[PDB]
Amino acid sequence: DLPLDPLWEFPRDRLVLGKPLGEGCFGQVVRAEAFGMDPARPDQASTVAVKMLKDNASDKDLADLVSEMEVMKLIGRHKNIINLLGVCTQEGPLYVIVECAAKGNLREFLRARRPPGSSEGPLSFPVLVSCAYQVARGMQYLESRKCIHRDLAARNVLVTEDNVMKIADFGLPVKWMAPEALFDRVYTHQSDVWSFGILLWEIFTLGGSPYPGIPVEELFSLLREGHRMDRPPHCPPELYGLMRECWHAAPSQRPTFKQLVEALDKVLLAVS
Ligand SMILES: *CCC(=O)Nc1cc(Cl)cc(Cl)c1Nc1ncc(OCc2c(Cl)c(OC)cc(OC)c2Cl)cn1
Repeated sequence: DLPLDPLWEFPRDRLVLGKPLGEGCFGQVVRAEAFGMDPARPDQASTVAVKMLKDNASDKDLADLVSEMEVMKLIGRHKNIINLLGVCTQEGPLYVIVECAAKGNLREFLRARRPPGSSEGPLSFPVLVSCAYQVARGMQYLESRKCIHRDLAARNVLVTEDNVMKIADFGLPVKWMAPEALFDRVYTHQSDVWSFGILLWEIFTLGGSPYPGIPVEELFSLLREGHRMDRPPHCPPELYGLMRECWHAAPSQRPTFKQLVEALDKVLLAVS
């Protein structure tokens, strides 16, 4: 019983559903071919991802998917987020259609590009910093549209055929959480900044697991006592320094997403 949004409705007969990408409890995501997602060249095919409900699903589940769709509409478009492309709402099940990033999530993209042993891999320093910069730009955008992510991590960043970073799942993990989130259930833009520092560490370990070894119970005590992760091998001091600023206990002493963009920009500018 959903209204027809002229800005977003896409013809159900021009979406060819394909292979499942993932299945939750009461919903799923499938790869699809869409024809005419570019209104200009309307016969062109493109590959998209489609979120939908499973048959085993309640009115609540439907309310949640509608909420995610509407929130994505309101936030609007950016190069560094997974964008809404279209919806199918009429005469059949709810489909929410989004960009499909060819190279999967950033953790897997990094781990698969780990070079053997001590050897050089295809990911240069400037490419790594560029990954971080792009994430920061996406987060600065979401922040300007009043979106707090709450689960920023390399697994929730996707990578396109052209190696563009796109933040996923912004319109719906203790090692990624700020203290105030851990202990006080408080999530702000500044708690997302803490997570971004953890993400930075992931990037510069080529997809390593945070607080390596350290059992998930010693973490809170480590943090309370002023401990943080050590500088990863080959990570320059400047980038470690940024990680450490994001992990200040006091939210107000962490950098803003605007300052992280500017810092990472200075680094990329200095690299010839
Ligand atoms: C694009 C081709 C493809 O198969 N890509 C692929 C393959 C694997 Cl094995 C893993 C991944 Cl992560 C991908 N890429 C991919 N891109 C986009 C996806 O969209 C899911 C999705 C997101 Cl991220 C979203 O965040 C804003 C919202 C919605 O719906 C509202 C969805 Cl469906 C999934 N996988």
